[PDB]
Amino acid sequence: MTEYKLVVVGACGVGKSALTIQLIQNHFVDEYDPTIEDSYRKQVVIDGETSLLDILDTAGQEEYSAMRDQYMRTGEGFLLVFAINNTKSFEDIHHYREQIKRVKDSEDVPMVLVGNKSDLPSRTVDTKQAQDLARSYGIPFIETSAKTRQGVDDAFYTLVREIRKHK
Ligand SMILES: *CCC(=O)N1CCN(c2nc(OC[C@@H]3CCCN3C)nc3c2CCN(c2cccc4ccccc24)C3)CC1
Ligand SMILES: Nc1nc2c(ncn2[C@@H]2O[C@H](COP(=O)(O)OP(=O)(O)O)[C@@H](O)[C@H]2O)c(=O)[nH]1
Ligand SMILES: [Mg+2]
Repeated sequence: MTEYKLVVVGACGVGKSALTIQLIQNHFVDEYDPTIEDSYRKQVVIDGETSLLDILDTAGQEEYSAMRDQYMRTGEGFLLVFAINNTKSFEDIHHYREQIKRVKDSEDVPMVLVGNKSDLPSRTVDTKQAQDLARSYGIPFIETSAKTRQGVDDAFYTLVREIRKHK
């Protein structure tokens, strides 16, 4: 059975853990421990294909040991996550995409831009700002809520479709 190694990246507080746990365990977590970095497995079906998803929810501390490089490099696709009510988190996306390109030593790595917390009023990042960042990377943009499940399957599934295209 085909396995997909997906890595969820982005600033603290954007909902990497809440999206990963909504997908895998179908509930919404308040203030998940930001020190906990885990891998989560899920049998799913995308375009009629029963696949195994191996999903790394990144956490802890920013650090660049060989060992961290090697654990991130196992990633076949990346969710670049920001929160639509957090402009600083959107302005950090470029950093995560640069570190992805470095450890994969490639200008073409399957990625999806995810604008999370779309159930919230008082958005500070507009749809157009995030569609233009994603068009600048040649990658898709999907709007999610870890809380209502809006777009959650579609963000993960769209990343899988990106990895298939790369093959
Ligand atoms: C709140 C806890 C949490 O979820 N995380 C801690 C911060 N983590 C993290 N943060 C950054 O950068 C923070 C900002 C952005 C610009 C400079 N800095 C002030 N960068 C990374 C991480 C996780 C580890 N990262 C990393 C290490 C090695 C290789 C790669 C390759 C590809 C992507 C990331 C890599 C970078 C994580 C979340
Ligand atoms: N309303 C709402 N809150 C969210 C969403 N995603 C995450 N949160 C909350 O935002 C906070 C940070 O999310 P968390 O999953 O810890 O993000 P992480 O640090 O990137 O893993 C927690 O209190 C979450 O419950 C969302 O889509 N909508
Ligand atoms: Mg977390």
